[PDB]
Amino acid sequence: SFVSKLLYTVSALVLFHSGFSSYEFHHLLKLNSLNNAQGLPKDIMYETYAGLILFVLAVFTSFEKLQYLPIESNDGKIISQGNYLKEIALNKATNVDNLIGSNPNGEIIFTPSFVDVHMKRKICREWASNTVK
Amino acid sequence: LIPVWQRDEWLTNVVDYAVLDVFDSSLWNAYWL
Repeated sequence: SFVSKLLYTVSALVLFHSGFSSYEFHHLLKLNSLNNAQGLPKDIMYETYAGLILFVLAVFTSFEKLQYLPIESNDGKIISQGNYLKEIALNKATNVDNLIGSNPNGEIIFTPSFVDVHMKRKICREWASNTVK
Repeated sequence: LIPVWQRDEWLTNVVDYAVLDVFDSSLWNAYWL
C-alpha cells in the first residue's frame, strides 16, 4: 500500500481532529467568556500547519511517474519514461505511442473486417499444425 | 389536622432590585495529551 490514499485519509482525519480540538477550545473561548462576563491556540496552530503541509504532500503522491510495458512482448520489460505527465507536442507524443508497437490510427491500418474471416480459418488450421510445435 | 395549603406574603412590595446569575460548575507532549 502506497502513501497517497493513506495520506488523504489521515490528512482529512487529522484536520477533522484539529477541527474537534478547535471546536472545544474556541467554543469554550466564548462560552467560558460568558462566565467571565464576555471575558493554547499556538500548538493548535502548529498541528494545523502540520495538517495543511501533509494534505499538500498527500495530493502529490496521487501523481506518479508514468511507467509502461511493451505490447508485443510477454516478459515484463517495463518501460519507464521518468515522466509524471503527458506532453502536448504531437511529434514526441507520437513517440510515446511508438515506444509501443501500436498505432492510434489503428483500424485503418489493420482493416479488421477483411482480414479476420480468413484469419480465423487459417489460424485454426495453422495452429492445428503447430500443435506438435 | 392536615396542612391543606400554604401561602407566603413577604413579597408584597419591593422597592429596589439587583441581579445575580448562575453558571456551570512543550508542543510534543501537547500533541499526545
